Amino acid sequence: TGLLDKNSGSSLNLTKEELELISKIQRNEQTDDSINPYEPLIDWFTRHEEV
Amino acid sequence: EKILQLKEDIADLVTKVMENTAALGRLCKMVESKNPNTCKFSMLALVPVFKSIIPGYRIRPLEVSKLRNFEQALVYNYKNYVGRLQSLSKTPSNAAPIQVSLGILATQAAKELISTASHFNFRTDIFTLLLRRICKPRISTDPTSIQIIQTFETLLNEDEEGSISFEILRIFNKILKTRNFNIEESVLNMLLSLDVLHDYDKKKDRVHLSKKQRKARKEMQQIEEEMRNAEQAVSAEERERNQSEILKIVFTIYLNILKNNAKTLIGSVLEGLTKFGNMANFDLLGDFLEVMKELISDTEFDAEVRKALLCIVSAFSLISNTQYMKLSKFVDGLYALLPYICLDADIELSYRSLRLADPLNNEIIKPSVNVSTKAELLLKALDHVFFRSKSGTKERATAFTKRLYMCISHTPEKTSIAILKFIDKLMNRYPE
Amino acid sequence: VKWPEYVRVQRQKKILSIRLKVPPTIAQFQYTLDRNT
Amino acid sequence: SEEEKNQTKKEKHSRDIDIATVEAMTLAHQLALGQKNKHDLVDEGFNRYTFRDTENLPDWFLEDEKEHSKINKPITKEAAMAIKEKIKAMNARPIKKVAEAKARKRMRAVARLEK
RNA sequence: AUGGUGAACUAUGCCUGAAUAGGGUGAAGCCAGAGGAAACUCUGGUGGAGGCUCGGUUCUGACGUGCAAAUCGAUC
Repeated sequence: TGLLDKNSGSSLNLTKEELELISKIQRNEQTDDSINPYEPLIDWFTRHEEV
Repeated sequence: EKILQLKEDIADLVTKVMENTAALGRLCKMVESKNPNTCKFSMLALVPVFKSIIPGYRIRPLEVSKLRNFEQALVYNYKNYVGRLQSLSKTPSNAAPIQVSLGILATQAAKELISTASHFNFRTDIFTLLLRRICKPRISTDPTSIQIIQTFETLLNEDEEGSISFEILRIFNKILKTRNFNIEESVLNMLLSLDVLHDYDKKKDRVHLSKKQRKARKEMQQIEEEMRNAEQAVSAEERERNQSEILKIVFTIYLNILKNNAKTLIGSVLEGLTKFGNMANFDLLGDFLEVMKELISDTEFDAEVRKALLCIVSAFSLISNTQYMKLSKFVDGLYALLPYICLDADIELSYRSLRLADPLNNEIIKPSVNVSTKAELLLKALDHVFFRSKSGTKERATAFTKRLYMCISHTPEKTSIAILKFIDKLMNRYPE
Repeated sequence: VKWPEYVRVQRQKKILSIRLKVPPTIAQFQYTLDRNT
Repeated sequence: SEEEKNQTKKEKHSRDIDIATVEAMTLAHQLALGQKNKHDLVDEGFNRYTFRDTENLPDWFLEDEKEHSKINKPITKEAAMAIKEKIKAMNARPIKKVAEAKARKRMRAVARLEK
């Protein structure tokens, strides 16, 4: 990362997960997993007919 | 004598293809399994066939003359050809002598191919099939190894733009990263052979053409002029890209050996770091020298005598190689070592331990860090002090003499002759 | 073959109509009433 | 020989992983120095351009989307430094080209005494 | 400073034209003859070719106690 760490004089590196997260921002690729991009439209309002 | 009939059948097929697409496919149908004589007499016979019939333009990127069925014929059959060679030379030492002899002849066929082939995009398979053969901890039963090293050396000698060398050393890096650098020093000599990195520099007899044919000739000449200038610019950029990435590969190979510290490899490591030094980032010169100082200081906590002599000779050779543009711990490195050098019995040793071949042009190529025993390392360190890399120092002249005279008491005969010959040259230099 | 600009555009729009994932308030169309009805 | 094919799965991964742009470099700094954590970037990740299929689609469409799907995030000079330090290769500045650079500037210093 | 008008002032051109002469020596080649076992050389011719001819930066050098009272070696 080219910068120096505050804890120690050694070079501040990045974790595999963070590097994956940066790339997934730049190609947009769904950051928060465990979600469906394509949920069925749950008709929360048309379920009940109007009188 | 079924062999004779098979020899004449294959001979007829050779005379067919050389002078036709189904015949080559039939020749690949010959070598499948279970029949060793057909697996060896035809496989070495297809080599001159491919030597004559391979078009060097990178075939397979997907009218009357088809040139598509012929090229799908050559490529598809060449896949199963080299794939067969893969299954042949993968056989370990615990195998049938027939299968082992098939492996030796297969790598012989492959190394014959590489000198003419490696143009088109089925090269990496053959490169794996020869580098995996070279990169083995035990070589004393393969006669091909020396010759394959020679062919790779020639390959890295003719390669001007760096495409071949980069495609070799990527695969070579993979093998050296899986196996923890168990190499045979001759492979670092083929690393030395890289010429990518260094620079070291009528009117009467005319066939009559039509007006449309002459105008076509003018246009073709102008196209070829553009091809000359464009390929000059492309390869001038390609040389820069290949230098930039090969030097990354070459140096990391070197410094990881300098982690493992194999007793034999260091000589060839510093062969590379002094030849292919001075073409790095010029900020690394101070870093290389600080590494040499570190590798001196490691020996100062106590084989290692060889290593410290190497560090001194390498450093002075590095700065004496700086031809284009315009040293305390190294002279003091010698001034400290001279007791330890003379106190060892291993001053004279031919050094032909695990290295098989003496690489290329050893009469012209002067191995300026590991020339001979250790006697010529003392000679070339002192030569690289008082004749190269200034450091004049009349005080150090008197000090080095007075230590050499407390070294004559601990020397074999030839070494003491050479030392006194250098003292003759110190009487030439410093008359005190 | 070489087609016009607008022909290429409507053919590209046709294949784009198929190959994309579409929101369920659309494609609620094209699931339409059959021939007899 | 299994590791010979299994390590390459990481070697090709860490090419799609490594930073190339200033725009990715800033966000790597913003992580490294404690300004934004994982949780903050996962919020920022939901763009104008999220929830888009990419594998089924023809190339002549995606090559016009990907050119024009770049959100102009603010940069730093601190990031541009490191990304210039990352791209710089080995033969970029040898002894040869240093000596040649001085050979250029000497000719310029001569050309201004030619007048 | 803003807006205009012009430009061989100098480098590199490209297209299309014009001009690129003359006096002298005499290259390659060839012919005849003489030496040379042989190579080759010479004598006499011819032949008409020559950029043929005539109208100051640096070595981080060697000596910052000299090969030098006008320096060497070399680079471009």
